[PDB]
Amino acid sequence: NNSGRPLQETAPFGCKIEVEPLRASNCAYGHIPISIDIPDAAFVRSSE
Amino acid sequence: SPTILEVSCTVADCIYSADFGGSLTLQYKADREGHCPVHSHSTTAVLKE
Ligand SMILES: *[C@@H]1O[C@H](CO)[C@@H](O)[C@H](O)[C@H]1NC(C)=O
Repeated sequence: NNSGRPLQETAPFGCKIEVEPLRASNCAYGHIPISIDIPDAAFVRSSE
Repeated sequence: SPTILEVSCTVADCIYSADFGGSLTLQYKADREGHCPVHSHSTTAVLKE
């Protein structure tokens, strides 16, 4: 009777709830610091 | 020897290093096709070619 509405229609930041491992998918809320160790094979010299 | 009527040196992405880290482009409007010696007149920078 009084379940209200599920988190598939209530959860903030516009992300959808699934139940097989119970995960919240595609939540766009914060900022992620990231560090990449690009290999030297990608870099080419300024001459080429 | 061909005569260079005008020449302009523009250099981008210079790196002072043991390797040849700098590259400069000479724009020229000479009068005849031929071979020139290119030289750097400083004791601090040396040309590869
Ligand atoms: C069950 O839930 C609804 C939803 O609010 C409620 O209005 C209703 O009175 C409840 N009972 C029945 C018998 O439907």
